[PDB]
Amino acid sequence: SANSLLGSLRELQVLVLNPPGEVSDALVLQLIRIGCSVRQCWPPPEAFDVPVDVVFTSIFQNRHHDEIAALLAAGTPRTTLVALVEYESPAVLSQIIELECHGVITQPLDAHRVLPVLVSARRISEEMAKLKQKTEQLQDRIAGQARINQAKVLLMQRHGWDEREAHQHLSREAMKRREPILKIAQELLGNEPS
Amino acid sequence: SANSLLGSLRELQVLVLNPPGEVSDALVLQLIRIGCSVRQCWPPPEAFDVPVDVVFTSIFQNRHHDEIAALLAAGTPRTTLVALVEYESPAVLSQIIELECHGVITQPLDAHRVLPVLVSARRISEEMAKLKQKTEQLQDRIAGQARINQAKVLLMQRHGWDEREAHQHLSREAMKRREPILKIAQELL
Amino acid sequence: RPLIGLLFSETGVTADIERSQRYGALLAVEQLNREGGVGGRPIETLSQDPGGDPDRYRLCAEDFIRNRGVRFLVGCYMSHTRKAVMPVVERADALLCYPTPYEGFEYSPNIVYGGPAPNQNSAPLAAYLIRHYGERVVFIGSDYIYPRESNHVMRHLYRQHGGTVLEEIYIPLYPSDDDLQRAVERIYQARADVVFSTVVGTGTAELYRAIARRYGDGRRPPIASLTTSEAEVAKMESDVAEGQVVVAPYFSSIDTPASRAFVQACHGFFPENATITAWAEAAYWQTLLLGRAAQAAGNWRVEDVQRHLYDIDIDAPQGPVRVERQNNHSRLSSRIAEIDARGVFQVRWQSPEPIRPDPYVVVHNLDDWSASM
Amino acid sequence: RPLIGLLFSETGVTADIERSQRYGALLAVEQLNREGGVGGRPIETLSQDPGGDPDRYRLCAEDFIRNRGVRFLVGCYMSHTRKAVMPVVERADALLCYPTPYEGFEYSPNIVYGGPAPNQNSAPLAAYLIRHYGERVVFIGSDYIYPRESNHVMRHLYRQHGGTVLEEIYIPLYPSDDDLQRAVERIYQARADVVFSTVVGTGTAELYRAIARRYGDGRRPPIASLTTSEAEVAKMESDVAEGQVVVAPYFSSIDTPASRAFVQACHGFFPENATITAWAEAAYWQTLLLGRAAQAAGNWRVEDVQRHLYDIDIDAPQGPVRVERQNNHSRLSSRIAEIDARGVFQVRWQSPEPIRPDPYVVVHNLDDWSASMG
Repeated sequence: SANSLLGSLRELQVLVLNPPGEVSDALVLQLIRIGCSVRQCWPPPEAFDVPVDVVFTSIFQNRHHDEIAALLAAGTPRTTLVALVEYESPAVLSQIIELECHGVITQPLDAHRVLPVLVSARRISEEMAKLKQKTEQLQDRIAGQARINQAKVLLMQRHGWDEREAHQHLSREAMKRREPILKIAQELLGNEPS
Repeated sequence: SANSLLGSLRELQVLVLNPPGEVSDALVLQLIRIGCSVRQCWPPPEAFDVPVDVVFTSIFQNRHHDEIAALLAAGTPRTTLVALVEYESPAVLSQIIELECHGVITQPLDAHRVLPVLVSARRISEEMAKLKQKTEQLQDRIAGQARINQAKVLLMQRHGWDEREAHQHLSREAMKRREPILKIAQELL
Repeated sequence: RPLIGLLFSETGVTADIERSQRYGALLAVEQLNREGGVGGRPIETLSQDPGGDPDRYRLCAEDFIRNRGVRFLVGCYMSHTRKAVMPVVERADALLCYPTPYEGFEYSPNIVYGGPAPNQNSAPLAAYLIRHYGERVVFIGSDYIYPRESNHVMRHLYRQHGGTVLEEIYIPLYPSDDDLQRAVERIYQARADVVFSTVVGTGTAELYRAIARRYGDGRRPPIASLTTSEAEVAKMESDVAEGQVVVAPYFSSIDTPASRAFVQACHGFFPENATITAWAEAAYWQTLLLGRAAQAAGNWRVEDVQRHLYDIDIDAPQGPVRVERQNNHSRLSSRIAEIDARGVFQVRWQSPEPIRPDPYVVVHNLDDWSASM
Repeated sequence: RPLIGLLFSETGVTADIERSQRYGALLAVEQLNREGGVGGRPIETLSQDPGGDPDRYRLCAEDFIRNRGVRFLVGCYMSHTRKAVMPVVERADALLCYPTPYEGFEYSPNIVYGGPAPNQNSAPLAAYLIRHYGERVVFIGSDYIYPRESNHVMRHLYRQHGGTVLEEIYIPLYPSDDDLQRAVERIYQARADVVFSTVVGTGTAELYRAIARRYGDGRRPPIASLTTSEAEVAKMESDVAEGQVVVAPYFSSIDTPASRAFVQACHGFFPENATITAWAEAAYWQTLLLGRAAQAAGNWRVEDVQRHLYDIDIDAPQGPVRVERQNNHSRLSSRIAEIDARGVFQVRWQSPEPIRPDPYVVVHNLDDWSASMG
């Protein structure tokens, strides 16, 4: 919701992943005026040790590129990403595309750019993440039905059972073992197969 | 794809849906320097007329908001949306959220802010459209797989055939009647 | 220099409040000169009239900076006029004092906010109205950003505390008699317990008179407003104004030594067409703060003067005020008054201590005010 | 006050080319002052040495604009030094002339771009290289945005036209000895047909000398550069420099009276440690344009001067130039030159006419250059 998105900003945990300096100070102070919980962080760590909702990062061409790209790829699925951009040139815009930013702030930044990009980027990252998840849920379901299907067919052949028997066995085995019916299929299976 | 995205900016058809004036002017001039096909329109129409890939608009507290909203609600979902924003207060921001922009440019606008926002917003809208397309494909696929599997069990059990035999038969009839395996399967069911 | 540019309309829809802001600053400049000017010389002022037009505030702001060497400005009232000037002062590294209430959600390093953000006047007013008045509310505002943003906050507040927002009506700045008549008829058919007004400038007096006459005799719902000042109330007849509720850091009826000094300075300095208001008080204390900060810096450079202004407390006519370096907004008193039968503002509630500004707060917790109300 | 602020390093990694730009600009001022200055008043200049540091450029621009009333500036070389100054000039409504080649993708109402965008130098150079040299290439550039953006385009161009980019190497801006030796060994181990360099400033000469010695003083791959200037080639032994390839709008060897007049003027005015370069040429013509636009306006108001700028096509040493009002970039000649044994720049190809600037073009169509090069 517009009101639930606007009302949740003060609970967001924000990280400013940028070398300490004027850009970083202003950015952190505006986020503190908005009311977000904020922290700056330089050199790029390997992993974040504390939960993070939104990351603000600069775009590097040296060794910090691969560090930032690896760290951010490790993050949680609803991590909002905003890029601090200083160039509109191909190598720089390609990196923003590759990082999958949800919003951009062009430099030099000032206080006025912050909130509109933050809210905006946050509805985008929330929508995208729900869409992605649904895709993943469908993929998972497709693969899982395939595996259960091939374990049933495996049981039919092995035992001379029809489908009902095969299905009955899997369920009974799954039900009384406290393991999903897909677990039994996988434990049964191992055709080194599909 | 970052490369193809950048390489296709000059074929984008961009509409500046905003009142005539300095803001529209400066925005249209920077979209022509970037190289996009750019038109400007005002008052908001009811349907586009010509295909539009990206719309830039402002946030109005009046009837153009609803017009613009309806205009893009009915429009092609791959139309990227960028809002020019001058206030950070809750009713204005709620308007941005309800329009579901793919990117924003806070005012006052200047040329440096345009290209980075147009590209990041375009990636965003295209990635959304792709996930929705994958969702439909996967929904259809799960359903298809089920009927191919229930039809296979049907043949297996009807004829005393193994899975492989049922699969060979489906494929054979399918590819002899120039139709999808799924059609054969649904015919059987 | 020391040359202060005064960017306040003398004409246009908010001329009555901006003329009094302008005189509050002029009065402070007169006082600053009697207290020694800056680095030996007298502080001068240069005034320009934008007529309530945002494009003209912009052009005059540019004229002040490009052609008059001005780097200190005191001005602006409606929020679109502040937005128009902000970029001009930010690019020049100038400083504007904005002695006016607003919607919050802004931070500029170049603007000193002397009037309340919504946590300092709308939130408390909401708490007050929900405690003492009916749950049926109709809203009426001037059609521009501030009334709209104010109403967005107010309607959420009423809906979340058991009330019903029966209608949100918008009339243009400078309404026609037709506009007023249609608005009033809708106010009357809605049958509210309270009228919440965000109507700004010319046409406020007439609106209130037309509400009064539409009901004739018979209980008429009271009008509570975030925007009506003393200048609009002075244009009303006594019985039209009676019972109305207004909010501000300052009212001219305050009976404190600092408030009485201010009233007497205004009565000896203001021309007759300029009524004392909360925004004249705001423009006054801000200009004084600025001149004193300049005397402490020993020069008239923005960086040096601005530094020193975050550290000086001012005993304003309203009470003690200070500007917080973290956000450029001010610690302000907050009062809700009811007009009596003789046009005088009777304070019915005042925040126990100055309210600290929090302009980006989204969720106003009205429970904050339950103990002092 | 007709006062031009000159923001060019005197010290630091690009000190040679920027001293070259400073004297080109000073040469123009002097000529403008012999033509009547600006309405009877002589044109003055103010110089500060930012030493190739982007933060010092910003500070010098800020001093000039804030404390000296400067509204007209000439300066900046490496792109991040331009980025550091840009915002200061835009907030003050000042005008900066940037007489430097760059990566493109920029439009600033307050910047007059006197050096080529990629469609004016890299593209033609790419066509040329793919046409005459083998398609296995090795890249070496200084580690900052311009060489990186320039490599981003060249990498894509070679792969599209059947080439192989074997190694893409970056060295720091003031490269240590080890940096060079490691870089040259990689270049030597790749066995490339061509070396495409984007190395800029101090260390360029040493780089080319180390490539030279490294190879078995034998039919090394030629070095083609987008960055090397006459200032770098003068520090090179004759045999190292020989056969190397370089691109620019201007070369001191141009065979015209206009070019001849510029050489002579530079020889009798520039110090001993300030070589003529294409960027001295650009500082000269831009600074000259400023003066004539001001003379035509009758004043020194940015607005008045600026208006008269797009209308004055000048006769520069390189040939005829103009500034386009649509994008603040210029119509520039483009020459590709091969250095002979006596250190002289032999122009091998020239665009038939000045190339119109298109700073945002993403797909450089190399076929554009087929007719004029083959």
